[PDB]
Amino acid sequence: KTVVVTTILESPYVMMKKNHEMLEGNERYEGYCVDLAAEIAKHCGFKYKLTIVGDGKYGARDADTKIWNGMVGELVYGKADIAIAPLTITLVREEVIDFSKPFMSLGISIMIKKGTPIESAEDLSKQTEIAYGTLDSGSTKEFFRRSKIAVFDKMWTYMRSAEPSVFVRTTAEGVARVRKSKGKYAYLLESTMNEYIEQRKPCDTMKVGGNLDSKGYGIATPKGSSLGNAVNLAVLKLSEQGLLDKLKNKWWYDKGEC
Amino acid sequence: KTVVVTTILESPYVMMKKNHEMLEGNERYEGYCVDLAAEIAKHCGFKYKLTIVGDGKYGARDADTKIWNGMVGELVYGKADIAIAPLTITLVREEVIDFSKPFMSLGISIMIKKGTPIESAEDLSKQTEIAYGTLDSGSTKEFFRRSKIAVFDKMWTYMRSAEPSVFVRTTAEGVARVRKSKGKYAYLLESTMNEYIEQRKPCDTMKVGGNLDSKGYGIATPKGSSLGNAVNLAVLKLSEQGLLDKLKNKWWYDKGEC
Amino acid sequence: KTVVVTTILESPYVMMKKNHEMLEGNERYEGYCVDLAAEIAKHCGFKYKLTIVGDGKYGARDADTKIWNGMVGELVYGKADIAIAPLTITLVREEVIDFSKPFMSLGISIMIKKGTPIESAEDLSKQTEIAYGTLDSGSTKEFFRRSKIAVFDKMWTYMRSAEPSVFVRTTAEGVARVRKSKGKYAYLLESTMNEYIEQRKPCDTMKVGGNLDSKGYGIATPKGSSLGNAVNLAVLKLSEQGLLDKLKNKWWYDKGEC
Ligand SMILES: NS(=O)(=O)c1cc2c(cc1Cl)NCNS2(=O)=O
Ligand SMILES: NS(=O)(=O)c1cc2c(cc1Cl)NCNS2(=O)=O
Ligand SMILES: NS(=O)(=O)c1cc2c(cc1Cl)NCNS2(=O)=O
Ligand SMILES: N[C@@H](CCC(=O)O)C(=O)O
Ligand SMILES: N[C@@H](CCC(=O)O)C(=O)O
Ligand SMILES: N[C@@H](CCC(=O)O)C(=O)O
Ligand SMILES: [Zn+2]
Ligand SMILES: [Zn+2]
Ligand SMILES: [Zn+2]
Repeated sequence: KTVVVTTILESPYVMMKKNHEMLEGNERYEGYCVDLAAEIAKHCGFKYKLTIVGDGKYGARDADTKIWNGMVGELVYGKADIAIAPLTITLVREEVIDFSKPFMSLGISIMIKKGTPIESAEDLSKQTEIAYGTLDSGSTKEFFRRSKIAVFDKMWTYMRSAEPSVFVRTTAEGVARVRKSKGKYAYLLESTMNEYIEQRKPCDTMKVGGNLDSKGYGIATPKGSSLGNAVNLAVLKLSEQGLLDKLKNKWWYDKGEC
Repeated sequence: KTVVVTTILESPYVMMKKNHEMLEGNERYEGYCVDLAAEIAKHCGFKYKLTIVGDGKYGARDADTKIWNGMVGELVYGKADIAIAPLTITLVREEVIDFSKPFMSLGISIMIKKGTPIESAEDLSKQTEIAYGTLDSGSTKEFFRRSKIAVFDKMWTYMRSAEPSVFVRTTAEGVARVRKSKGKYAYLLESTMNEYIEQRKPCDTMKVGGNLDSKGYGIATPKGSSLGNAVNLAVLKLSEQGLLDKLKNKWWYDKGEC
Repeated sequence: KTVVVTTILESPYVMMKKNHEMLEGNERYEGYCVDLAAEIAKHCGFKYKLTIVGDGKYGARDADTKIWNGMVGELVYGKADIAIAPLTITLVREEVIDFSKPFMSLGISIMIKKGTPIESAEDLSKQTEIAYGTLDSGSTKEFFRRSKIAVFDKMWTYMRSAEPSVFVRTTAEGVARVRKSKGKYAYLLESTMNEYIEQRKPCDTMKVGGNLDSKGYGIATPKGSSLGNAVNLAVLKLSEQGLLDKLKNKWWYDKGEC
């Protein structure tokens, strides 16, 4: 049985090859998570098919219908065997799906346009001239919605009722907004994506401050799935052999344009 | 039924209180893991007894007999219900015990006496005047033993054969050897412990270079244990609520002496 | 009865003619082995149908299931009557299928990006900056796995545990890997394929050093198949009539682009 892999188009984890339409199957895609999937499958001894999640979301539970969307939804409702993506390990997700040990570490961070008068979250919360927001339907938004820490609680109170909305549908949208807002918009996003963008032309954004928190991306499988064990062991093995470090360098830094 | 907790005396995770002589049971101890254990037991709803692992080791497998020692052995042979300590999540351990999601990140790092002409692992490998080693029966030693990476491979070849031994029984002994070697001994140990010691009198050691790898500490339980599920969720909860960050600051930086 | 010929897409042995993807039967393909199959069929007096091996592999035996894949498997399990491809004559294969006398000689050799500081296998083995690998599921990989020769043994020890995998799925993937790795990847492959690629645009690769061994390609038929005798006699006749040399010139050197 070919394993169905749900993933998401997010640079540099999964990207369309410049010549996608003249290629087929897995060959259309490239990136950190494409390289990671290849190995995981090799070490676990399975065949797979990469598929981009339909709604383009990571995964959240609708408060009304209680239905899970995104990659999480694909696993919960039996559409996918495994998720290989920058999917954050969280308590609410861990209750409905299984995660491997983290294959990459990260934290919520601040992306600003270079020269923006902001050095930290506390700085953001103490002012109003500079707008700020997060990705919609992600772990970053939930972190702010749920936090009991004063600075973050305050930031959430502003963001949830700010208008027009400070939330974006895609990371790309968030970055575009920072770049076009002449320093009047700051974007809250995971450090890994912040670091990648920082190394790309036009080289006009920058990560400021330390991270607001600390967590990991995990490879996800449906609850109680037989894949979980092998996949978890493969991540540990690839970690120890230095593969993850190698892949980070290849897709983030070896490529640097700034 | 009272949960038997195995742990190890390692600053600032688990330390004897100054007035321990006049205290009983769990009260004799303090530190990050002592606080973590309390919250873990609170959220999982159990009573526990802290016990210091007899052989004072983290845990490795004897190549000849194939018996596990240290905290890993205690779990493997049914002498303990759970290990709450700076126990590194690794592939060989994960094959015999269960680990929670990481409660703390770290990497292998170099500790030197201030002023020592060393800036990196690569440096250490290119010279012979300055001896270097690691802790016996730990994940660090195993990291060098199993490493295919050129610089590390070379470092192991030198360590596994040097006389007198460059290996130490405890972290305290390793640190003491740095402090009294007049810069002729550098110690390879985890960045967490390195960073702690760097902030303590006589303030004569230093962490140099970056981390040689990236991994995590997990709470361990015997394979297939019922405790495992509840404990894992508890770690995720404590991470998200920010308690883990609070504990780190309390035990590492709030205390700073240098 | 129409003889079912199993073969594999490998330049310049068998190739899809430009714009023939939709066309019918044998006309679709061109190459050394297409010309060879024609002569063989003529001299043995049979009709045939060319088919491309389903899994795109040459043939190896799964250590776990003990099942043969690729063209070898097609013959072993009765899916095909004969294999006409750059199939290496080896001991493990000769035990389960029959081979004609060789129609072409070759050896394992090194392909590098022009300017790479490597002259020999020994060179490869004494350094770590430049990675190297081979095709998966082929006789080249098995040569290294089995060798008791010091240099090749040392190469296998590195290759079998390197991450990411140094092994490639197809010859084209290995070559693509050499061309894009800026001299950091050397590909081990059979000299005939290496010499072909050397004369093709972009003309940026090179064969270096001598061959590591010496062997031949044979036409393969199922054990005890009647076709065997006549096919073997046919190969010898083609060889003595100079037709194999003619075909070599036509598909390697008459074509040269560099
Ligand atoms: N920087 S990170 O790998 O170490 C990290 C990841 C997770 C935590 C805590 C930390 Cl410091 N909580 C448990 N789940 S998680 O997102 O993998
Ligand atoms: N720096 S760390 O917490 O994030 C980390 C820990 C582990 C990994 C990968 C990373 Cl980046 N592999 C899975 N097991 S582990 O030792 O907890
Ligand atoms: N270089 S050589 O051994 O491979 C070779 C030997 C014979 C041929 C053709 C070649 Cl290229 N004809 C078939 N019988 S043979 O004399 O062993
Ligand atoms: N990695 C996040 C998405 C990005 C973000 O929330 O900033 C998740 O799994 O939901
Ligand atoms: N944390 C390590 C011990 C310290 C070290 O190896 O440096 C372990 O779990 O084995
Ligand atoms: N000719 C080889 C395939 C190519 C290689 O292994 O290098 C074989 O028959 O297996
Ligand atoms: Zn609590
Ligand atoms: Zn035609
Ligand atoms: Zn691998």
